[PDB]
Formats: sequence, structure tokens, C-alpha cells
Amino acid sequence: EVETFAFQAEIAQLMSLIINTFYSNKEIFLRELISNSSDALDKIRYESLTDPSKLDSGKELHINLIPNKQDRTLTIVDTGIGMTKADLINNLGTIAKSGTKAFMEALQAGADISMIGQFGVGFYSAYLVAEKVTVITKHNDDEQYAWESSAGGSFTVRTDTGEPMGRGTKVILHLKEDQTEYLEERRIKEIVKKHSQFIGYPITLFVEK
Ligand SMILES: OCc1cccc(N2CCCC2)n1
Repeated sequence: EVETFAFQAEIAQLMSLIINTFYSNKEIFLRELISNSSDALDKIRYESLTDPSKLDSGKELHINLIPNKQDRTLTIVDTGIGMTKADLINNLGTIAKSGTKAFMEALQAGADISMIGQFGVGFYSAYLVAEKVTVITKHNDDEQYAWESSAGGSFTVRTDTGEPMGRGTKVILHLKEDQTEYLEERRIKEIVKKHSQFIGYPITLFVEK
């Protein structure tokens, strides 16, 4: 059972700008997604201080980067707080409405796309390199869900039946045909060293078979 939702007009407009604006510094997508993972891990670590049982779904707080040349996918896995169904459908887009308006006014005032993180909508930078994005997420208070969008103004949400995750978020980037450089180990290493060297969680870059 797959539910289809329309993006808010502002979010759909933001995704279209990201996809259609000529902008060569696409590598900032990884910094934005790692930053999102670090924030999600900060939240579950803080919540577990006053409630240790919140880590029953997993004590390890880490980030994994998994490239797959056969599927042409780059997966960013974290064991952070995860996202509920209400987050995927309502809460995140509601928060992102103000940030999108501020971001686009800034772009008209001379800012560039790499500053998208300062407006709270860095997740959508994934569409600089991905034609489709799948998000598998599990929050302690909800079920495991699969969020998916190839842009175009709509996204889907379903209950995920795949391998259980315990807790956290998995962002699967189905890369565009000309963006396969972000599957190479040397390239991912360079980006992490350049933009995410001081993230306070272990980042493990998986290598390919
Ligand atoms: O709206 C902004 C935003 C920030 C972080 C994550 C996110 N997601 C949309 C659904 C998948 C996850 N959106």
C-alpha cells in the first residue's frame, strides 16, 4: 500500500531550482546529508541522557557511506533518532517552508546553492546528483517507513518490509548517469576530508567488492 502526496508548492519550486539551475559545485550534497545525520545522532544521544532505554534499538552512533556501482547508488546510513510518519508527511515540509522562502530570497540577493544548509533545507541538495532519492527511516515511536521521490512535484510513503533497521535513517541516492564520480572511494574520501572532517561521529566509508 503506497500513498502518494504532493509537495507543497514552495518545496516543489525549490526542488526544480536545484535540478535545473546550472551549478557545478554539486559535491556539497554529501556535506549536507552528513550534517543532517550528525544532527539526528545528536538528538538521540541527548534524549538518551534522561532516558537510557531509548538506545535499546541500538547503542552505536555512527555514519556509514556505502557506494554501489552495480545499482548506481550512494547510501548514507546513520543510527540517529529517525523520523516518524508525521515527520515525513507533515512536520519536515512545514518547517522547510520558511527556510525555502528565505533561501530563495537569498539566492536572488547573490547567495549561491552551497549555502542551502544555513536555511534548514540541505536535504534537497541530494537532487544535485540523484535522479531519485529513497529514505528508509525508523523512529523509536513509529514503524519503519520508506519515503521516495523522483521530484516532479510528488513523493510516496509506505511501510517498509525490507531488512529492519533498529533505529535511524538511510538515504539512498539513485545517482544521475553523469554523477557516478561520487561512487569512487578516492572522490568520497576527498569530499569528507574537505567538508566533514570534524563531525563528532565515526564515518566509515565502505569500499566495493
Ligand atoms: O523538509 C526538509 C527536510 C530536512 C531533512 C529531511 C527531510 N526529509 C524529507 C522526507 C525525507 C527526509 N526534509
